[PDB]
Amino acid sequence: HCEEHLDPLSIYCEQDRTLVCGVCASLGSHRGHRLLPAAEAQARLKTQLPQQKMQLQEASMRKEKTVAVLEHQLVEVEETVRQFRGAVGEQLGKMRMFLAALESSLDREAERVRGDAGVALRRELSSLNSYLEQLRQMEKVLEEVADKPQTEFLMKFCLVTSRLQKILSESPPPIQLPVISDDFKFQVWKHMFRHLMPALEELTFDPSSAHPSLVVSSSGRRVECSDQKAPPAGEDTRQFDKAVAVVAQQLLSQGEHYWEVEVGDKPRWALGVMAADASRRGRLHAVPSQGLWLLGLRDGKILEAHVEAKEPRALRTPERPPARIGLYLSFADGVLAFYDASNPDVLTPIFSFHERLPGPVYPIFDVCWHDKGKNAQPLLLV
Amino acid sequence: HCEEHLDPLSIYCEQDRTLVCGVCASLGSHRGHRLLPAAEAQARLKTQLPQQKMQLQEASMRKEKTVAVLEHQLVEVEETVRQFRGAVGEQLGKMRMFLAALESSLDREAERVRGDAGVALRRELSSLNSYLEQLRQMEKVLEEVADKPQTEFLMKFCLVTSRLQKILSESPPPIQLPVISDDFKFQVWKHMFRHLMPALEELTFDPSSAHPSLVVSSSGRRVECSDQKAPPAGEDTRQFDKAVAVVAQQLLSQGEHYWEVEVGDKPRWALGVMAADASRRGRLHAVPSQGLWLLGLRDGKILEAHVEAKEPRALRTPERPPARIGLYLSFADGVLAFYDASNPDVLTPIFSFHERLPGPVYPIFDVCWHDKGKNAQPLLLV
Ligand SMILES: [Zn+2]
Ligand SMILES: [Zn+2]
Repeated sequence: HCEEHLDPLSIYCEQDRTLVCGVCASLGSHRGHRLLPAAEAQARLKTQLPQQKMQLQEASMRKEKTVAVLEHQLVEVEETVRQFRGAVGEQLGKMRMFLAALESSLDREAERVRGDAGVALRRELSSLNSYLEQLRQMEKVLEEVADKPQTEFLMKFCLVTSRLQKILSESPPPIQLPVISDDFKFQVWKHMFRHLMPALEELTFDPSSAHPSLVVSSSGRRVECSDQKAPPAGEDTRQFDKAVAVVAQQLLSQGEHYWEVEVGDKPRWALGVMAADASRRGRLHAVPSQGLWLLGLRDGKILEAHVEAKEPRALRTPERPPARIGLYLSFADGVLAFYDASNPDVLTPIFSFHERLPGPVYPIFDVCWHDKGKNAQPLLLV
Repeated sequence: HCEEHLDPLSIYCEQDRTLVCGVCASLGSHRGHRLLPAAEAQARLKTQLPQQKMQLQEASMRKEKTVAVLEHQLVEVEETVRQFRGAVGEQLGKMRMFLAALESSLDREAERVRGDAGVALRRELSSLNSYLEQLRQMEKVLEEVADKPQTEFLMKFCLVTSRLQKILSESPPPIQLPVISDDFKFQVWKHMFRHLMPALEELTFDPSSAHPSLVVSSSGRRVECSDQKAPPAGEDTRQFDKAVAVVAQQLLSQGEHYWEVEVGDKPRWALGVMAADASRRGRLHAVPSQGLWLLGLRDGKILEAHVEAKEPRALRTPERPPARIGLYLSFADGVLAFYDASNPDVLTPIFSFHERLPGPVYPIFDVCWHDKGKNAQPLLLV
């Protein structure tokens, strides 16, 4: 084991990790190193077995945990991708099925209209064929009895004249046709925008946080005003004392929601959202610092937005005041957008919000003064 | 034939158009019925046989005309309904296929991102599996060979420790893709609106209708402005001699067309259309009496629409001046609509018209004065 001394190696050296023999351990690479009796070295390196064992166990457990974490990340990426697939598929199939259903319904309606028109015009065709047959019969009777004996002619003259006069009073005078248009692109685009809104969140009013000026009925969907006094309020933060406003029964914190409100003949009103952690009683201002976001319309032509400032902002309204407004709320983007829902098939934008939200929020509605007699117009909520 | 006068009928009675006898017309049923004899009256009132024949022929011809009208109405309504069915179905299947294409493109993008993340995480997983195999091998070798004879045990202890120290050189570092949103549908809607416009009619310019003050080149596809003296013009009705304007070679009168134009750095310019059945030469204004609709930009930030009035309507201008505008022309609805084409994938409406449908129209484009030195800004055309 030595190649130099014609004798093998028999002594190990730990601090140089090298095997040697007596001659090499006498002159050269080793004389007094961490040589071994095997006894001192065995005891000294075996006493520290649990240290290395514990380090190995630490490394093994840590790397197993790392493997599990990475596998969990892989699974979570798979879940995210699959959820993305499903959500995109549903949100595009909504429009796909809407367009397909509309096309199929219109095609079936056109087929039914074609059948009805064919039936009517075939009835008219049968009537006209009968009329032509009667005319030919009368002509042949005339040409056959015009040269009969005098007695038969004098017997039949009046009769034939009366028959002609009677049969000359059964005849239909015949523009009554179905219509088509070229604005299909714009109408389909706008109606698709309309039908892409989420479901109408069925909101009902909440009287526990309302002012006793307005009155609510119709299964919590209708609210109007009266002309009678309300007893005074007490001491409670959740009761509205300054503004004549109300919030809804529902409390939304995640997802997507949308609802249309028809105001009808009421000239002055306002809508918006209010944070649940905000003040309901006491002096209140149109400040989002109090968690209130508002948008109001008065006089039928004066629209105003109360953004966070000491000044409202007006907008142009058409000569005919629209009476139905749709609100869309998204908690993900935190966007509350307004659209003109007075047209049942087309919406026109009005206003929108883009902020961060405390969460959650109540949809708040505020009526203007009762006008003392004439503001009995109802307020609906779909 | 009388039961009272023992005589048959021999006298005609005009007020009753009936043959009677004399006695009843003397003391009875025809006291004053203005009697007639029967032979002369029979022949004289019989003279109108060809009259009845001609009336019967007239009625037959009128009802035959009615039959022809009904048949033509049936066939033409059927053809109109079938053509509308086919056109609407195909032009909505167009949107269906567009939605499918967008969904497939997004699916391919998601698949590519998932594949890249999976490749990275699988490389890391394979590395960690190899590391775990090494750890298990080391642990099992130690716990199985820890009880060998002392010579081999002390020979292998150091080796194993050094192997652990060598393999203790692997520090573990311990993917990014978008998720669904609520404006995802709206963005898809906007891209659908952008890409749903009809095909870009590949129209080229006609140099026979340009003023030689500014320069036109590239086979009638490029036109820009210089600051140079202009040679005098010639004689042509379709060629602008007073104003530095140009029209297109093609002349279209039915259907739907759309095109985007980039204006770049030029601050003042104007575009529009001119009716072909109107006056063509001389200085012309945006008057539908001459079938002219215009739209201009000045000061680089002041956009204006030239509707039919004695004033260029000063539309509201955005904070960012757009440098690419798309124009859509529909002859059916007679609509000239403007859109913001600065976004290469989404267009936003600006204005529209609903007016006279003269037919056909020349697309007219007018550049302002060369300003003699500073109006060297180019004019692009996409
Ligand atoms: Zn030796
Ligand atoms: Zn008689």
